[PDB]
Amino acid sequence: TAIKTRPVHGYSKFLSTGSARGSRVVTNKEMCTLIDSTPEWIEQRTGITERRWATNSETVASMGTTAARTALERSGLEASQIDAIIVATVSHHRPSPSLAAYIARELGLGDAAAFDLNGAAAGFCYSTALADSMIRTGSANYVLVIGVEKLSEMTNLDDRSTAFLFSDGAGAAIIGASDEPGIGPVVWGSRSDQLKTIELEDWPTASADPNKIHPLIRMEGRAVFKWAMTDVAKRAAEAIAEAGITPADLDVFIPHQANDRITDVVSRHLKLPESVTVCHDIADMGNTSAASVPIAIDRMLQRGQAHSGDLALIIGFGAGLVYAGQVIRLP
Amino acid sequence: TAIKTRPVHGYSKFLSTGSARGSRVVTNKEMCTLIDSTPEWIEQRTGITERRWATNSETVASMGTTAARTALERSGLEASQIDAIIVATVSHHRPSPSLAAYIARELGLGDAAAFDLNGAAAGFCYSTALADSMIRTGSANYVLVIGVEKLSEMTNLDDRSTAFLFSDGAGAAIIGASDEPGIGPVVWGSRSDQLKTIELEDWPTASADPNKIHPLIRMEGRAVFKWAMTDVAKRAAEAIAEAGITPADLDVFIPHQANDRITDVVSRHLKLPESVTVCHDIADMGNTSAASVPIAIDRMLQRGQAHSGDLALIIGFGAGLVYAGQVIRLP
Ligand SMILES: [K+]
Ligand SMILES: [K+]
Ligand SMILES: [K+]
Ligand SMILES: [K+]
Ligand SMILES: [K+]
Ligand SMILES: [K+]
Repeated sequence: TAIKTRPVHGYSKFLSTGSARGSRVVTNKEMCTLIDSTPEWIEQRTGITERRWATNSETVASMGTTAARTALERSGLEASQIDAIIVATVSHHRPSPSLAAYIARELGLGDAAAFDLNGAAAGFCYSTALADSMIRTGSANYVLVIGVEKLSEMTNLDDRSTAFLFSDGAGAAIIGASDEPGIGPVVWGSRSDQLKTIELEDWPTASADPNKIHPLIRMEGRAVFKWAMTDVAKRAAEAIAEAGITPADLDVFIPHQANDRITDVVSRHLKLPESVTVCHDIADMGNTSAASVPIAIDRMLQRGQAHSGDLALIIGFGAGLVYAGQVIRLP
Repeated sequence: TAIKTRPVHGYSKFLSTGSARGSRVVTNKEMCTLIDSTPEWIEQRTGITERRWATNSETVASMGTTAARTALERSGLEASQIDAIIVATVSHHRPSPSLAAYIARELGLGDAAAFDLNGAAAGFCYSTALADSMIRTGSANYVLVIGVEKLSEMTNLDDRSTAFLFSDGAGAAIIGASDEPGIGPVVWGSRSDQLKTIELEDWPTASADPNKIHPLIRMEGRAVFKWAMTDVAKRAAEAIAEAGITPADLDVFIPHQANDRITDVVSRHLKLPESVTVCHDIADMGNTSAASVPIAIDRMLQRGQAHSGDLALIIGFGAGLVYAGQVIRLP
């Protein structure tokens, strides 16, 4: 007895974006009263001058819902037409149900496939690749993809090497079917023999500690930069090639905003010409993990650094170690 | 300027399975020293006579790895050929890196795409559909899918309406490219307006509580039953239809093992003939959430209740509410 399948038919494309950063502006000046560091060391080492933190009223569910509502309104779709929602996060601290289910309820989605994905800072790029595959194999038609984090809660203010890095926010995109390729092939993988490079504390350990609520982020920044400069840069070049273009065909490069030095060294490895606009939004954003790429897409489009129809290389890389990147056409 | 996508070819199929449950046998007799119930009542309500809990040395990482090692050995692949690992769980209580990354490191995987998926008890069927889509669109070739849970840590022994339900274990499967379809179209979705039916506590709440380590499961079982009988049964019928077969063409029916009465009403709604073997392994399994379906597949194959080449409808359903099911050919 044979099993019938749906065809692989057509492609997919971004239809719209939206973002909702944390509302609290934390300058390096204010940061240096919370940690022992200086504002010009921070800016020198990372390019960060300020970052956004969520207030106590901005949860990953409310930020994710806000970003998604903006994407929905801009897409011209009705909420009833969304039939998949994917949320990339490490900040949904409830085991079950998923943050996708909570956001689906706020939006009043109907019969939508709904799941959370944990791909660390690569999660939005992981989720984009999946959305494209789902649409092309007919298991979804309009996919809401959200990267959302609230890293301030897990930031170690006694760790001067990392306290100044992390920020809070959501970015969202709606992906739909397309006659022409709008999402190029994903180049993704992992380096799990390097797992100890970025590790968060486990919740049972935090829970037993009477002096803390949340687990803390730990990061070996020098190992991270070496990996980003060496191996991630090569995966980015592969993602461009798999899309059937050269670096000079790109209009914009939007890496995960981990460090200005990382962004710069990958740009040079790719030998990007002056015509390629490179995202340096880390300046007022810091590191928002899986929310980094979709926030930056939205904001670059908003300020005219990027335009509809531009080709953008997006790539995320983070704890695991994991990575994922692809070329997309901006909506 | 255009971009391209990877050449599409073929389908996918299960190559092997493996499973590893917790070693601690908790009979209904022992359960009724912990809660105010009787073994007769538990069995009449659910069909459970015993369940497995993990010992303190059995973690989701160690059980997940053991199940995966068994599946890997049975498949005839080298570990180095796995290029995606998907872990479906609500029991990985570390924000980052993912459980997929920890297990990838234990197995010595190389450059494999690696992510955790939260689809509640539907998680294995969600991950199966994604693996199939990934393979068919060329982003992976051999996908390791693991459903693993340690729900005993989140079981409320003061809640006699749920404490007898939950269990611990891992089930694993390796999925690979195929010339003919081994996995039918997914039928999946959610009913997020019913979210309040199953909610686990937030980790920050558990962390703040001086007398608690883990958050606890809360469940409205009778709302779950009404939903499973009336709505999930219809989705099960659709997944059979989508595969181009009738219920009589099935060899096996393997729903998520949540309640024997749920299994039976869905069987009768589908009008399964006598030749269809129905999984009722809840009898000594209990409810192992996303691990339920891959453990049942593996154990049914082991005891000769199911056979290589059988057509099986697998369906998962859980908190969200979410569901996912498909017809597969057993390895
Ligand atoms: K979670
Ligand atoms: K605590
Ligand atoms: K450090
Ligand atoms: K987790
Ligand atoms: K606690
Ligand atoms: K109850």
